[PDB]
Amino acid sequence: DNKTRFMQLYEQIKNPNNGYFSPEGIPYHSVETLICEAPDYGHMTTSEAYSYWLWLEAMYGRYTQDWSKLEAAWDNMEKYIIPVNNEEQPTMNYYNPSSPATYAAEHPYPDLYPSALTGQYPAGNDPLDAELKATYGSNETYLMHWLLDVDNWYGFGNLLNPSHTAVYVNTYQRGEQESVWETVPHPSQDNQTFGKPNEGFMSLFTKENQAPAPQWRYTNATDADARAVQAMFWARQWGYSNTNYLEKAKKMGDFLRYGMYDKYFQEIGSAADGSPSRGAGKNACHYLMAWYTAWGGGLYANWAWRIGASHVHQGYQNPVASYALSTAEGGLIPNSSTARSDWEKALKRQLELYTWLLSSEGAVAGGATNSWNGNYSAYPQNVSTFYEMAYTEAPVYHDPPSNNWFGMQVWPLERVAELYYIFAEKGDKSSESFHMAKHVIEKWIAYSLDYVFVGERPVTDEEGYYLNDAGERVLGGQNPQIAVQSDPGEFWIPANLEWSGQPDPWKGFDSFTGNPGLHVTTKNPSQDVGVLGSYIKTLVFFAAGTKAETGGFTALGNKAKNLAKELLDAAWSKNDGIGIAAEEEHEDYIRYFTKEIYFPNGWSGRNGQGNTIPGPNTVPSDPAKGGNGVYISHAELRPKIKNDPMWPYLENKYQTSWNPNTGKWENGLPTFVYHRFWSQVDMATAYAEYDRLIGNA
Ligand SMILES: OC[C@H]1O[C@@H](O[C@H]2[C@H](O)[C@@H](O)[C@H](O[C@H]3[C@H](O)[C@@H](O)[C@H](O[C@H]4[C@H](O)[C@@H](O)[C@H](O)O[C@@H]4CO)O[C@@H]3CO)O[C@@H]2CO)[C@H](O)[C@@H](O)[C@@H]1O
Ligand SMILES: OC[C@H]1O[C@@H](O[C@H]2[C@H](O)[C@@H](O)[C@H](O)O[C@@H]2CO)[C@H](O)[C@@H](O)[C@@H]1O
Ligand SMILES: [Ca+2]
Repeated sequence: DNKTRFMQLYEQIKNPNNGYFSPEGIPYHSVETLICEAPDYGHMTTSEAYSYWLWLEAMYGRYTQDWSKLEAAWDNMEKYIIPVNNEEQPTMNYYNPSSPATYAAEHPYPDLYPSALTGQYPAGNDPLDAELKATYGSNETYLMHWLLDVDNWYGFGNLLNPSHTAVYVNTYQRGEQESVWETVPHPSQDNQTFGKPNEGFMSLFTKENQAPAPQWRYTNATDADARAVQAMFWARQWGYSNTNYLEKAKKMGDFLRYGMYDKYFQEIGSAADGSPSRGAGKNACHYLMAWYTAWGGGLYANWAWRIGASHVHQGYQNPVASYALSTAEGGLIPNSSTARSDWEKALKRQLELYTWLLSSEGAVAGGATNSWNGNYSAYPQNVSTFYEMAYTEAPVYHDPPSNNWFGMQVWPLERVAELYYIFAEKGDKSSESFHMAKHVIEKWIAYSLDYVFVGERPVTDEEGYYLNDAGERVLGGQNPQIAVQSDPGEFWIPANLEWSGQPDPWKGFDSFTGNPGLHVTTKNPSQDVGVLGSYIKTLVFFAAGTKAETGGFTALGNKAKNLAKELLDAAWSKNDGIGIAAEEEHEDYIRYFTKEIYFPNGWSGRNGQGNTIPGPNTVPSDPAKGGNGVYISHAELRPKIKNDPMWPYLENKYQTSWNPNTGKWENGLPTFVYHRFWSQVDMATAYAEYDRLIGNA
């Protein structure tokens, strides 16, 4: 019974004995501590985790009409991860929207940081600051910072909220090649008690004529605040009506418009020729969710700044949130003058983006940028464009390429499927937006069905390629034949994509005739339960949408709902009492041992435990990467990780299995079972939404 399964999994997630939450009531990234993949420690947490917590409590409210849990989750989010009687953005009022920030270039290796604050390109004007002040009386940013150190494992302490154990921390600072393995974690509120004397951590990342001042700064993740809005959209659809909290979700959707702006508010398209123009009015708005917005200031401090982001990843867009923020049906139109219009344009533009990126096979390709190379380089000749933004197959990050993970298929396509259903349910079956959502989800669903297996396991070679009955690699194509073997009670879902080509230039939906030069190979079957739970919701919302549109399930809708039912049954067999549990192998945990964390020469500082970094065990940086410094490895930067209960296993596996000459694990791979918060919520909400939308059909 899928309602009972939802409630059982809910109970497991909320059970204090299972370890998903800290003593402060904050959800961790994962129950387990030794994990490194986006946060670099399992008891960090993310705005992502909070947004999933809201989604979980909204579904609990639907069944029980007990909305006190959703409100407690919102309160806890606001207390610990939205930095709004403690002033956590203490100089935001000094922000100058006519000069929002000082330009610095991004660089292709972390080696090349700190980046000079040259001001080479004057920032354009910020058209939101005045409206937001008019609406709220303050420009204090109501968005989640993306990263907390929940247990104060890094030891920085919480500068601006003394009673909290959880600390605002950040990591990524140094461009497209700085993987999770390559950062230097640092406090968001840096008064220079840690880092380099009289400088803090700032001088790893930016250079000025003079030592940096103490400063605070935050960065959101736009997909997380949008998911929070998506959860509140659903809560209201399911009966929630407390205006005190709905107004907070509106305010978050209002400030989330900062993720619609070019990084330095340069006019969209203006640097196609390598020479940007400072934006004016709303002409630096691209009406998409770019990777972040960030804001910061001094800690006699009298200055503050904001940046949008120029790089857009399709997997961050949330059309349900955009619908929620632009329509009376959605109920969360923000109070600022132009917020409704902005989100209305954004919803349409997001659907155009997905159509533009729809590959020949059916997966959606990466995204687009207004700042080629992160320094407003001229666009390569013949690069495909979308509203004068240049196609990028790997938005923002190249290590690993950010659209190679299949999780960035199910996460956005789940929302496109939701919107398809939402449009059809109210009787919109003919708008251009409906037609784009419908086309994208139909094609994607049909794509995905070739690569997801239940009760059987696909045949693959050692590099992860699916094989056909002749033992040939399945390299995309429309009608792949994949050899299978029996695997009762198991499921297999891709983890990886390999891209080639580009979409045709976008000239509007009326001109769209496919992307026959854009191809993808799907590979690396996995048992990722989080990707699975997102996929099952995608199947269920798509199926429900075909019924709301046509009056019954289509042939493809039937396939989708039937596969969802079987996947939910197979996954339930893997519940271990803490969560849906599957082994996973980690090739990449060799990077717990690699000397690849860059520090500039001459830079020495104090970490949060008082330990000197980088310390003595350095090697020089790669000259080919243009730096002038050194590398250390993970546990040299983070010596506490050697005390983890799983560290001996991992270290012994490295010393007995890793072959440096071949670059391969030859006596077993590092193998883990993780209970990630977001993954367990994706699963739980899949049981619930199958119950709601398919029921006994
Ligand atoms: O020049 C003005 C101003 O710049 C400040 O430096 C900025 C950088 O310009 C900016 O690129 C950098 O952005 C980081 C961000 O801080 C990280 O939080 C973010 O991490 C992402 C992560 O990549 C995702 O995997 C995860 O999902 O979400 C987080 C949140 O989005 O990565 C981006 C880069 O990709 O942030 C700096 C601010 O901290 C200077 O510090 C300042 O002095 C200048 O005045
Ligand atoms: O950065 C995207 C997303 O990654 C999640 O970790 C993924 C990882 O990127 C993928 O390589 C591995 O195979 O699967 C894990 C678990 O799904 C991470 O948990 C998210 O926080 C993060 O947003
Ligand atoms: Ca790298």
